[PDB]
Amino acid sequence: MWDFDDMPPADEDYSP
Amino acid sequence: AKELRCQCIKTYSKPFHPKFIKELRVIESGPHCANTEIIVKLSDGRELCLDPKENWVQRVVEKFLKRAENS
Amino acid sequence: AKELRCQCIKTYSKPFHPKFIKELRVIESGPHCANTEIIVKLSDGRELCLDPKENWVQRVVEKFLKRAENS
Repeated sequence: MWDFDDMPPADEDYSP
Repeated sequence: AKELRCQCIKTYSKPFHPKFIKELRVIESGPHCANTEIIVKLSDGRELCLDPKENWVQRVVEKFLKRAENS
Repeated sequence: AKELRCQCIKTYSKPFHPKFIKELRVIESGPHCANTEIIVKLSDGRELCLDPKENWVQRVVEKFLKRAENS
């Protein structure tokens, strides 16, 4: 259970 | 030849981290974009678009290159 | 989980100019490759693989970044 010391998207309209 | 949008529809200002990046993608001004856009595959399982206009982007991205090169 | 080949099995043994490069692609060691491979895409709609082991590759590729950034 390794911690992710941050983060990634909290929205989504980025699909090239 | 009528209307073409850039590959990066938008960018996202949240300071991300290289830990999540496994694949990098850079597309220079094309017949759809008259500029430059940094793109990146997110480990979540999708794509994401960064803005080279942010300093943290030049850093997390720089580390990816230094990491994939040292590997 | 049996057998996976790297995204790039061969490379290009002929130095060229970024003038033909419009899109860059870099994939770090993945579940299929335990190293690093710098892929690229030519405007002609083609895709090849370069070997970072060659100095001319670090140059033509470096120019692409300096060109897409200055753009």
